[PDB]
Amino acid sequence: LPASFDAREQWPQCPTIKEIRDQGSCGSCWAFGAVEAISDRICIHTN
Amino acid sequence: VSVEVSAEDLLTCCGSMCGDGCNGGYPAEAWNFWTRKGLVSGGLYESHVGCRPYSIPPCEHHVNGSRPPCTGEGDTPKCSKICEPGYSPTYKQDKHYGYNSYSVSNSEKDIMAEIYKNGPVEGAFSVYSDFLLYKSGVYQHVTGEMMGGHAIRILGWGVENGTPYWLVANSWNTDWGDNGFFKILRGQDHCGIESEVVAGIPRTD
Repeated sequence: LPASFDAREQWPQCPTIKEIRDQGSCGSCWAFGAVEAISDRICIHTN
Repeated sequence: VSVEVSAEDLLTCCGSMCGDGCNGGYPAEAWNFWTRKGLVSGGLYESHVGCRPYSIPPCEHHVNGSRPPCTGEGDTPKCSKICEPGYSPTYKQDKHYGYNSYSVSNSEKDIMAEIYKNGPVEGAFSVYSDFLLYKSGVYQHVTGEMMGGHAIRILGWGVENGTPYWLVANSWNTDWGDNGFFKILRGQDHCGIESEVVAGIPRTD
C-alpha cells in the first residue's frame, strides 16, 4: 500500500469526497459518517 | 454517477434500530438500514438538492464565525417518505441501496486496504476536550476530559514528521479544523479510531 493515500486525489471525479457537511445542533454524526461514505462509494463503484 | 445521499432520510426514518436520532445512534445499523430500506438523495441545509435535504441549520461548532453557535442537541425531525416539492421522481424511486455492510478489522493494514480498494469508510473515536481546538497537524490526545464517541469519515492516510495519521472528515462545517478536515495518530488504535470501522458495497442497479 502507498505511504500516503488521499481519496480526494484518487477519485477527483467524485465531488462528494471533498465535501464537508454540517450536522448542526444534533447528535447525528452517526448518520453523517454513513451517508458521506455511502455517497463516495456509489460514485466509486459505478461506471 | 455521484449522488448526495441524504443524512435526513437516515437520521429520521431509521427507527429505534439506529438508536435515537438527534440523541445519537449506531453507525453499523445505519449501514444495515441502507441495505434493507435504502436511502434517497438530499443535499445541504436549504440547498433544494435532492429529495430530502437536511432540515437542521448549520452553526458554529466550537469556533467563531457568522453563524449562530450550536445550541447542543435539538429535535429529531420527522420521517416523511416523500420528496421535497420541486423534486422528481418519487421518494421510493429515488432510493439508493446497499449490497452489504460489514465491520472492518481493528488493524491498520485492513483499514488501509479497504479504503484503497473500496473508498472512504466510517469510524468513530472518543472525543476529549483538547480535540475541539484542533487547527492543523496530527491530533494526539494529551489533556482534557472526555466528551463522548463521535462518528466520522476516514478517507486516507499519511505520515507527517514521522508521525503517521488517518485523514478524516468531521461534520462541523468547513470553518472548524483544517477546512473541516483533521488528521489523527494511526496504528496505535488512538482514541479508539481503528475500533469501530464499518463499510459496505453499493448496489449497482
